[PDB]
Amino acid sequence: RTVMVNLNIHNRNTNTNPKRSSDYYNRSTSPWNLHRNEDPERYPSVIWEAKCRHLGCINADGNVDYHMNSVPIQQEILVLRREPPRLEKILVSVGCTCVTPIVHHVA
Ligand SMILES: CN1C(=O)[C@@H](NC(=O)[C@@H](NC(=O)c2cc(Cl)c(Cl)[nH]2)C2CCCCC2)COc2ccccc21
Ligand SMILES: [Cl-]
Repeated sequence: RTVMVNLNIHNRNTNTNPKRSSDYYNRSTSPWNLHRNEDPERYPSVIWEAKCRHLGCINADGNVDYHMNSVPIQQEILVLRREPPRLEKILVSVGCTCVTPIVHHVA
């Protein structure tokens, strides 16, 4: 039911320095690696998702504390998918945080 938009530089990645962000977040007690989620039937075709590096959280000494748990923060965002092969909502991991597990550790 919706119409026209211009796909250009104002709606695609122009960040050429991802290491600036990763070096900064690598100082987190719950740091993360990145999954390159590519789907050619989707706009952005590439979505970078956080994958927690550790099961526990990194302490002041540089060691892992297994009393805590590094966990993916989830968010729901909109993506365009090709119609015919349309606006779709998807759940994505946006980063990691350090939590005190109430029941189990998310692995
Ligand atoms: C690591 N990384 C990113 O995250 C990039 N972001 C995106 O390409 C796209 N957003 C994500 O993927 C994203 C959003 C959420 Cl919410 C999660 Cl989760 N993921 C973004 C591009 C611009 C249009 C809208 C989508 C930007 O910097 C980079 C540069 C080079 C290589 C990797 C990265
Ligand atoms: Cl890429």
